[PDB]
Amino acid sequence: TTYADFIASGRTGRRASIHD
Amino acid sequence: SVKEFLAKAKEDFLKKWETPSQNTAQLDQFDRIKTLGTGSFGRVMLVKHKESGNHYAMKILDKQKVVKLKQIEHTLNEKRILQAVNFPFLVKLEFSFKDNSNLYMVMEYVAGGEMFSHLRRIGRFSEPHARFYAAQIVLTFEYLHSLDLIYRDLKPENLLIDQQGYIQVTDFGFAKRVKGRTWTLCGTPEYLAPEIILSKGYNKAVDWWALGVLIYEMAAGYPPFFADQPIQIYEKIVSGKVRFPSHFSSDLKDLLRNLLQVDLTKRFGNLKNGVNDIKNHKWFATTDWIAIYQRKVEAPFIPKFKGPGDTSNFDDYEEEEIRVSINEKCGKEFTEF
Ligand SMILES: Nc1ncnc2c1ncn2[C@@H]1O[C@H](COP(=O)(O)OP(=O)(O)NP(=O)(O)O)[C@@H](O)[C@H]1O
Ligand SMILES: [Ca+2]
Ligand SMILES: [Ca+2]
Repeated sequence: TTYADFIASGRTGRRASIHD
Repeated sequence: SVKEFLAKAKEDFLKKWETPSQNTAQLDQFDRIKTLGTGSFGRVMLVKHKESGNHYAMKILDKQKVVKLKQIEHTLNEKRILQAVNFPFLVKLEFSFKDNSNLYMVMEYVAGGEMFSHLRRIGRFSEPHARFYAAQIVLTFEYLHSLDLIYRDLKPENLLIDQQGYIQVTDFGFAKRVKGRTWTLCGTPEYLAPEIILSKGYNKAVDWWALGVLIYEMAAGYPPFFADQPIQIYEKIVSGKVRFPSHFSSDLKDLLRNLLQVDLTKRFGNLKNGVNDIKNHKWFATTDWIAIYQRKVEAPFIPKFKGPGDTSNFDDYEEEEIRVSINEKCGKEFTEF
């Protein structure tokens, strides 16, 4: 499932902002 | 009415924008208790103000690091804007000041923790629950955009839940005052509008895109565009193809197709009716916008609070002692702070 794939992924924790 | 409200709000903002407050407190007025969050230039700590005993969130930034990373403008923007705005769902800056080494921004402590933790904990929010928070963001961007402000970092990690279950928007690090187009590549990969990624130059509409991402994430439990790496994410974003969970209502899907719209002549928030396109959408039909603004609606979730200074709604971070040099650093760069 989409959820299972998200939850197994590397970006489920707090996400950092990015800039230039 | 809203017209009237917005024009007075703009007078109020412009006064403070034109003559920002400076140096209203000093470091030794506060006892530092615990880190609530960190970042590139420093950290955010729970602190207690000695003379009042009130708790605050103190954002601490290393001046030298800010200059090195070329983030002076963004940092000056953050403080200058945060000190001039006033709106029920924006966190309040209570004090600001600087010392030889650091910049300090002291805000009202919002104890409910990040929307992020509650969202991942519960998995996903019901549409009424998601809709209650989304309305807050809609009103907030209507306010901000009317002052020529773009927020540019909408995400659950930057939204705090207060003691009444209402949203407090924090982190004005990429907030900017601008009429027309701007070009900085900034935000959070999952939430970037296609026009940011394609380096076309962009405007306030990117905030409305980000809202669609946020409503999706709240309602689905996962973002509309995800992958293991940023690059992959940008591919899906520019692809623009979105799929919706089976449980999304027809109204929700229709609203999101209008927000997550690659075509700026068609994205909601960006048309002739402006925000009203959003406020009058079917998905928001049960929403009492005034009551929301007034905070008279019962919140779906009320954080547990084990008294003042409680940080159980925050993750733990490793601590480190705050250094202040006996040498002034970067004085000229931060004169206006
Ligand atoms: N007013 C506040 N009340 C309670 N907690 C807060 C407050 N402001 C910030 N925090 C916490 O501190 C974290 C970092 O604050 P933030 O303003 O986002 O700093 P940052 O240096 O820009 N780090 P980053 O997340 O990479 O942008 C937030 O996500 C919250 O968990
Ligand atoms: Ca942040
Ligand atoms: Ca930030």
